Amino acid sequence: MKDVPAFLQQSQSSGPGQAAVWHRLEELYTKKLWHQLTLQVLDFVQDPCFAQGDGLIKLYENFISEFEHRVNPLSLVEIILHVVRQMTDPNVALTFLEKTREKVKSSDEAVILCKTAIGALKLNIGDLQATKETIEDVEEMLNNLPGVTSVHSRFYDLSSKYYQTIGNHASYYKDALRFLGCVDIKDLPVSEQQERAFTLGLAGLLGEGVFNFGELLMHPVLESLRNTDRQWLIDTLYAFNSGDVDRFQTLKSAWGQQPDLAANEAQLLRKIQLLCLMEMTFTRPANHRQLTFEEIAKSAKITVNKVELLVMKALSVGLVRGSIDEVDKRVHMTWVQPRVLDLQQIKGMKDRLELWCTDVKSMELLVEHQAQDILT
Amino acid sequence: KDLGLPTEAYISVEEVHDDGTPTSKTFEHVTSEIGAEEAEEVGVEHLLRDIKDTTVGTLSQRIT
Amino acid sequence: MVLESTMVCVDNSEYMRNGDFLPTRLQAQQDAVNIVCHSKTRSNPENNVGLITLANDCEVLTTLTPDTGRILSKLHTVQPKGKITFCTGIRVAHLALKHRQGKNHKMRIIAFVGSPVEDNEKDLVKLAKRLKKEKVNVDIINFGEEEVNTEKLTAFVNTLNGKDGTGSHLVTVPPGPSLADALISSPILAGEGGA
Repeated sequence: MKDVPAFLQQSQSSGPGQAAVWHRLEELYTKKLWHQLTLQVLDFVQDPCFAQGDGLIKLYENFISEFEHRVNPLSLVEIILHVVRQMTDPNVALTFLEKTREKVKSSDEAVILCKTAIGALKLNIGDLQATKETIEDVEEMLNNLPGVTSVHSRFYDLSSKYYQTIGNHASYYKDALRFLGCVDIKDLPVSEQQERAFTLGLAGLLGEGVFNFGELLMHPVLESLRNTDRQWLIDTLYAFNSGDVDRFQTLKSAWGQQPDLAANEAQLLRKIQLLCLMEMTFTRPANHRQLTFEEIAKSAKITVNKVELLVMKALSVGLVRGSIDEVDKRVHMTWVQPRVLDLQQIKGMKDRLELWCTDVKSMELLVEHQAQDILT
Repeated sequence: KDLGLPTEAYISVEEVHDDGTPTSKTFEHVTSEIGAEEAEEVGVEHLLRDIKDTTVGTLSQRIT
Repeated sequence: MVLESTMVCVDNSEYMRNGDFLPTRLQAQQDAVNIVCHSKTRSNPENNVGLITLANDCEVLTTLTPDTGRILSKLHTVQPKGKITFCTGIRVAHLALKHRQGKNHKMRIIAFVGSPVEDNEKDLVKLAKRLKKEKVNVDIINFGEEEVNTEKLTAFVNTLNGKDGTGSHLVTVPPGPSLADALISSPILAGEGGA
């Protein structure tokens, strides 16, 4: 019964402030309101026991053996979790976590909570490969729930830290975007949000197949928060997407801040050019279909042999579909990629479709008069 | 409702969007058709005060 | 007792799993559901019971049958993440009681509350008006609204009796040890009508 009240009893005597916490915890168990202890315990770890007191290790044992039913499983991982964050010894912290893991009764959010904490510890040592696996496991569990909640928010922070440091821009984008997009509020500081938004913007420029530029603008994290460093940042997102070569080059100093962009330049130069072929066709075509070949080279500004590669690279990744005809020196697009979420995207579609609606009704009635006899 | 059957068949599909929560539980329509056993079909005719309006058969149906 | 359709609502919460009522509530209630079910069946056997979870997203485990086995099984497992939501259980009990396997019976709800309610003062007065118009009453064995909460129920129970042709009762089990598996002492053995 009492693993936890046994320790509490020695500890409560001597020490002002801290005595009180132990005294309250002891009384709840004895009257046997186990739930009431669960309300008390959460604060207690942050208050005595290696954050006002000592014997957190003693307490770690006590909680797990008996108290895994008595005290909420979700709360069981959570009390230790806080200590693991402040500590400078990830080697001892990782073992406590391996042990904590709950699965005791029914569904537990408890499993997901270990998966972030364990992952964060590995990144700090520099077990790079080991962090990556822990990201794959936390992701899969979460994704299965159609929702986004506080543990989901955590997943996105770990995935993004690991990815930005090694420099995997492609891998960074997906997590970073999703965090921004669902509008996470947890207990996040301003500074941490400045990091998410900033890095995602560097990451898109390097990317392949990524046309998620428009939605970023809409989202609160980028839009609400600004600074002097961000003034470069905003402008590079446009330059890259539309195809103005000159604007990006000047704003390049920005690359310096976050280490997501230091991995390559190789794809980076190709990408602005790729984006301009998709973007240009999306604006001028929508019932027209041609754009001239000629604009691409004027939004490239690089050697002629390199142009064929860029143009063909764009069809391949999935930014555009179509064919290029160089005996007319024009670009024909069969498909032009839909514009990533905006109020504007919805408006363009509605009018065209209404024009078409009128064509069906008229033509249908017309054909019905004749072959009146055939109908019967 | 509908000129045809007011019946739809739906199979629950999981897709991600980027407007709302990631991974939503939704329905993608999957094709609906009809059957009938041989006696049962003749029975369908018996209740009706017609045979059917369409079957995509000869000259006459095909236009309808 | 005689011609009654009953929905027994088992509370499954983080509150309902304590050592409040020895050995643990989960075992203790299992003894308690057998004594109320059997008690009603013993009086005259023509009553039936159903099983619903009062708490979170409602699930109908069972519709009317005499069977004790189902009540005993649901009770032992409980979600850690669960908590009571009184409004969903009353709503669902009323709706289920209408359709019946054995169909002749009057409508009475028997509910276990081993948790302080998580729903506001507007909610509790709203529910009481619904119960009264349909003339369908809830008998409550209440240790839960004692835990760190006040007894909201107490008021409803008085109002409901007299007018409705079904009875409501407030049964009080002190928080901490008093047992809640030795039900014969405080009657909710059978649901009494009002008419």
